Amino acid sequence: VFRVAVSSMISPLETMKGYGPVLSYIEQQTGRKVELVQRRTYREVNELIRENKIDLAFICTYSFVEAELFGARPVAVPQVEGNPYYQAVVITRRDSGINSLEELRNKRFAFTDPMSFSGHIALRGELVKVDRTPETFFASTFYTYSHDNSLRAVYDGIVDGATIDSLVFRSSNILYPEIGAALQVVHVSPLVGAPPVVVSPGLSEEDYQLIRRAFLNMHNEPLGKQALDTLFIDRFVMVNSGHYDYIREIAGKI
Repeated sequence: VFRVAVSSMISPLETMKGYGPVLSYIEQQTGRKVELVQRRTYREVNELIRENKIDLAFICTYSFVEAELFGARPVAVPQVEGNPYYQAVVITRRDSGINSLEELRNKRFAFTDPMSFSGHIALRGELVKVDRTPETFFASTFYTYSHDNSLRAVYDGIVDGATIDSLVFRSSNILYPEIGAALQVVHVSPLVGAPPVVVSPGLSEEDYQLIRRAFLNMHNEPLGKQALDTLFIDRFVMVNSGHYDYIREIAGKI
């Protein structure tokens, strides 16, 4: 059995963003039965990787910085419009009268996961530049553990702003026209490498090299093209560890 970990509450069978076809592609290319190992938090997934309880993991960019150091081996990174990179976007309602990050001082703010770059760490990085923390900048903060729920909370006026994954913002806009319609990007982070796919430290070298070829050729296989449409990406390309140097810089400054 081939164990694939995701940090996501999205079902592989979801009508809208179901990634089941990604799992079918991995079955076809590895000739293994795939077992999905789904967890709410990034920390749970990194612990599974650290303990070799899984074979393959879709992890986040901050999680990767930590996971690389305990031997997680990089497979590939998604590419959208020729770009294997993304950024944090700070989102408000167009009708909020909140048109910049400075206008979110003393407002309610949503994070996703404490270990998310686009959902937490990027924004903590921006606030270092004005010598603040989220605790002394915003009126309140919250962890949604969901880029989609952070989006919905800004939409409903539950929070005044949120920081989310630019790729989720893009995909959300394709699936839910209201998002592009009612929400605005008021601030962005620096660019970093997109969220990578890794194997466990323990996975055999033979299996690792098989998976690497499967991901880097996904755009060449009909079931692979189906999988890429469910993930809203063009293809996978090789990981460049240097593309996460900014995340490493933020981490040191806390």
